[PDB]
Parts: sequence; structure tokens; C-alpha cells
Amino acid sequence: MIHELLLALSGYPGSIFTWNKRSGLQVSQDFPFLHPSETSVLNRLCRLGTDYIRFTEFIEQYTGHVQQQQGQGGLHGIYLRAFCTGLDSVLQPYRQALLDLEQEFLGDPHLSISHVNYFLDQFQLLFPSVMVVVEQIKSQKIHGCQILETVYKHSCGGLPPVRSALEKILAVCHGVMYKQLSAWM
Amino acid sequence: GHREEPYLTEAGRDAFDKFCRLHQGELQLLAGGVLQAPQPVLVKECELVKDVLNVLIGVVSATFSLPESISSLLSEVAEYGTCYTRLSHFSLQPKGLVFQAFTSGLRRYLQYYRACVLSTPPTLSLLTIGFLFKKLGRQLRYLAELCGVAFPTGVKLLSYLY
Amino acid sequence: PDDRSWLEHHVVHQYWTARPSQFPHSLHLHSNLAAVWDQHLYSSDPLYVPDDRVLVTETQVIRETLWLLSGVKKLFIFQLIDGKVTVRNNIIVTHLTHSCLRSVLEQIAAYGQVVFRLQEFIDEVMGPFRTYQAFMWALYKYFISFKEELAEIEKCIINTTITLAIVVDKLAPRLSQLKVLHKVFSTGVAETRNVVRASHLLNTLYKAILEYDEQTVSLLFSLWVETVRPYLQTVDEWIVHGHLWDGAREFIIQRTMVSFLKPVLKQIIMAGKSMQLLKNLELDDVHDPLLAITFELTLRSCLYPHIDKQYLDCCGNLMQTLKKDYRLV
Repeated sequence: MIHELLLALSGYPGSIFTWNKRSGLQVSQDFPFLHPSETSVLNRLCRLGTDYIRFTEFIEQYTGHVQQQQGQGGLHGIYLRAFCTGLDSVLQPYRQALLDLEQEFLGDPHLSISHVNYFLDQFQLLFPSVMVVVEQIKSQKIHGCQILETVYKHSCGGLPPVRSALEKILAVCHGVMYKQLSAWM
Repeated sequence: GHREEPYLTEAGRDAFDKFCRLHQGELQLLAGGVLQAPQPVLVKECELVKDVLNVLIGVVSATFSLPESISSLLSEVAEYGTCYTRLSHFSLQPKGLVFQAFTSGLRRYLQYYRACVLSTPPTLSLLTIGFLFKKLGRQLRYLAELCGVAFPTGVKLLSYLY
Repeated sequence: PDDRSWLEHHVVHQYWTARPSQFPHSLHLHSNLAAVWDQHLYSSDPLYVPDDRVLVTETQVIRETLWLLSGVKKLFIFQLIDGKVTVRNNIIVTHLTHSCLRSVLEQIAAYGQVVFRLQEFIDEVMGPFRTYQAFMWALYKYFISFKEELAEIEKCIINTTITLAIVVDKLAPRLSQLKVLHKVFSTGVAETRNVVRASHLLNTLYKAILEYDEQTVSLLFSLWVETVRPYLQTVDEWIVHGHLWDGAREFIIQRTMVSFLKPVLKQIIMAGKSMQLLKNLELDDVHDPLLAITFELTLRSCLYPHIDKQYLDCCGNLMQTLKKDYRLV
């Protein structure tokens, strides 16, 4: 369960975390030695790995897969590509936290699961925020510069990690707009 | 004292392979023995570290051919090497003169890739190697879509890359 | 054998499953108390009443109590029937006669309901109001450090002598603190439009700090800052950018009354309306150093110069550019 949790959270589904698209990651939870206590902390942990899979799949799916083969600005185009480029760098402390957990496990493997949940609880509010940000762009066919407002009106929240996380991606999407302005004027 | 006898959820890498064996035993009972997977234990972490260190060279330990869940981890770092070799075979040829200059530029990028390995890791962990070569690996696989592995040569290349 | 032995020995598992538990002990009443009490009851001719309390050992009770006081759900001990967590009366240890146990687990279940209702409130925002959001964020910020304290105590069980009565006095400077938030939010849900439901909320903390103005006041004040965070952002935006913007009534001003900014509210409105008439021809970053250097009364009379001198500059500049170029005089 210790190395397997890291294997699942890295974005490679294990033999206990049954991969589905209607339940995401989910434990079997039918072992003849199951404890009632472990259930809730596992149900809390599965969601972040489920979100991480879709994020990495989105970024791979829509950035760096074409050589200029009508086109859409909420599936292709440079503003969505800038969104994905900012997106992957925002998920870097999630990776670095996963790298920090394994050193603690190598120091001693008898560590509490609530400690791991306590570590992941700061990403726990940020990830459901950015899911609706990608979902609105995908549903409403939001084209080009209208992406720039969409994150910007969603950065009027009051959670500090949401604001600080969105601002970098907004800076990249601003950078391409500055790049075209440097030529056109 | 008689030793409180801890939980199994706070134990793993010895309890993990045991519990995986139990899961496979329950599954092989529920199927009837028509599943039959080899090597339920092995490969470790550091041996796979040395193996993937050899994979980025362009050679294998004959694991591929043209715990056991780590293969689900391995494939995505495996499929990088399978395209990387497929560029060096596309540079095995010594053609147009602009095409020769193009292919020498591709070999000058392959030299960078060969230099990054054996110079950055003093045997780091597996997931660090995978994470560092995630943002770089898709960029290398992008160049396989760029290159041929007909493919244009001459003017039909010189306007295509332009 | 091979795998079932590694389970059977080293994993606890007997009592949270349907299985008779076997447990050796040192008999002779002082901790054999439950069996001696049952022997006396059967010797006094009950008649039968075949009580079935399966068994548990003592330390496992300690760790399940800590996981309940954390705020996570789904444990074997502590059944609940309507949303209020209560004792499971199916258990005996080797002592505690099933009546001392039924009382002490009831006392900690009373705090379990306190933490369970507030984590339910915290879950109902995690799956758009922008002051409730700041309030639940304040409670979340308290809760994460609280769960760190109990989680580090739980690691010291794997390694001193611990019982139930030790950990309740150990959590005393926090379980006293938890009872207050059960009272501040219950009046914040007891009470249509978002703005009256925000104003009666924000006035509650502002009143409740002055009520106790030792250590409880610092707790309430640390929640107060993280609840007043949106309002300061909006008053700064109304000052520097010269227009008020609401998410369909985000302020009591339309471009009943809160007592937090009332003694300078007049100085704020003449600040807004003067600046837009100036546009036709920062303050967070001075409030936050003020927290570095009677409490929430005269200290709030130190906030008011920051907006008052800024206002005098704005309205004086409007006056200066009206006495020349459309010169009234």
C-alpha cells in the first residue's frame, strides 16, 4: 500500500486501483482483512491522481502533436497551447511533493497514512478549481483571446493558492499576445 | 510488553509483494488458472535504474523485443527509447546536400541527448528520472513526427521546413 | 500458513470483523474487572440475559478515538444514527464494566459531533459567495494544524505510557478551542440575499472579539482576519480605481449597516463618488504593516488615518481642478 500509493499517484494505475472513467481511481475494498479506517483516507487520496491523469493527458493531447496539417481556438491554436505550457509548470510542486514522500518512506516505512493525506491537503483545494477552468473552455468552444478573460475572472477568488497558481499560466498566455503585438505594430 | 502488532496499511515493499501475491491467488482461483503471469517479484528499483540508464544509450538488456505493476510505469519511459533508436537508424546513412546538412543537425541534437545521460544522474531514483524526462521526452518524440521515421529532400524540403 | 500467517500474526484483525477474539491477560480483578463483574451478576441469578460483547483491547480504542477527533469518518467503533456520532454498545475491553466505557466514549463523541458538522460544512463548499468562502477557509486553516497535532501524537503510539485520560488532558488546550467554533457558526447558519447573510455574519466576529477583550481572543482574531480579507480588497478597489464593483450585491453600499466600518463609512462613500467625477477630467499594503506594529477599537482607529489622508488628497485634487478650467469662483 506504501509504494503502491506512489505508483498510483504518479499517473500509472496499480493492480489495486482499478482504473475507470466513471469512478476514476478506486480501491477494490473487498479484501478479507479490510479495515474500516483505511477506506475514507483512500477515498480522499484517489481524486488527486485522477485529476493529474486528465491534466497530463490534456497537455500531451493538445501540445506538440501537429506540424500544421477549420481550426478551433478551444481545441487548438496558440492560446490553448500557452495554457498547457503554463499548466505543466504549475503541476511541478505536486511532482516535487511526490519526490519528497519517498525519502521519508526510505528513512522508515512505518509512517501514518494521515501524514500523507496531510501533505496532499494543500493541492486538494487547487485541483477542483482548475478542473472547471479546463471544462468551461472545452464545453463553450472558447476561441482565442476569450481564454484570457476566462481564467482572469476566475482569479477573482479568495483562495491564495488558486490566485498564485493561475497567474503564471495567465502570464504565458499574455506573453504570446505581446509576441504578436511586437510584430504587428 | 507484548508488541501492539501494527496495521498493514503502514507497511509495504515486503507486505506489498505479499499482498499482491494474495490478490493474484484470489484472482487465479476466481478464473481457474488461465492467467499465468511471470516474475511477480523483480524487477527492483535500482536494477531498473541501471537498465533505463542503459536504455537511453540505445541498447537493451533484451527485456523488450521489437513487483509487476511497474511495467505500467515502464512502458511510457520504454516508448521513448523505441522512437529514439528509430532516429539514429534514420541517421545511419552518410542524398541532397541540404538534406545532408539537415541530417548532420539531427545528429548534433542526438549528441546532446547522449550527453545528458551519464552526466546528470549519480544514480537518482526512478520517478525522478521519469519526471525529468517527461517534459524532454515528448519533445524528442515530436521530432519523430517531424522526421520521416517518402520524406522531402531538396526544394520540397527547403520550403517545407521553412 | 504462508500469507495467512503473516496476516494472522502481525495484523491486528479480529475485532472489526465477525470473529470471537482471544486475548491473554494477567487475571485477578484489578484489570480482569469485566469478567469478575459478569461472574457476580450471574452468581446473583440474572436469569440468563446472554450478553454478547465481542471484545477489544484498549490501545485500539485510543487510535480510533484520535481518528474520530481528527474529522475523518467510517470507523468501526462509534455508530451514528441520524448524523450525530454516538457510542457503539457492542464492545468490552477487559474492564470498564461497559458503563464507564459507555460514558467516556459518549463524552468524546460529543466533540466528534462538533468536528463532524464543521467538516460537513467544509465539504459543502469543496463539492461563489466570497465571504462565506473566506469564513470556511479560516476554519480550514485552523483545522489543518489541529490535525497535525493529533497526527504527530499518533506516531508516538507506534513507539511512554498512554491511556484515554492522558490524551484528553493532552488535547485540552485545543478541545476548549474547538467548542467556540461550534457556537460562532451555529449562529452563522441560524440567521435570502447574499448581502444580509454576509453582513450579519461579519458583525458576529467583530462583536465576539470585543466580548472577551488570554488565549481564546487570539484564536477569534486569527479567524477574524481571514474573514475580513474580501471587504478590505473591495474598499481598496473602490478607493484607487474609483468605481465600486459587486458580484450582484457584494457590499452593503448600492452605488442594513455594519459596525466594523461605520465610524468612517461616510468618509468612504464621499471617496468613491469623488473619484469617478475625477476620472472624467496600496491600502492593503498599509493595513498589513499595521498588524505588525481597546484591541480592535483603538487599533482600528489607527487604520482610519490611512483612508482619511488618501481621501483628503483625492477630494482636494477634485476641488483644485474644479476651481480652474470650469472655474466656479
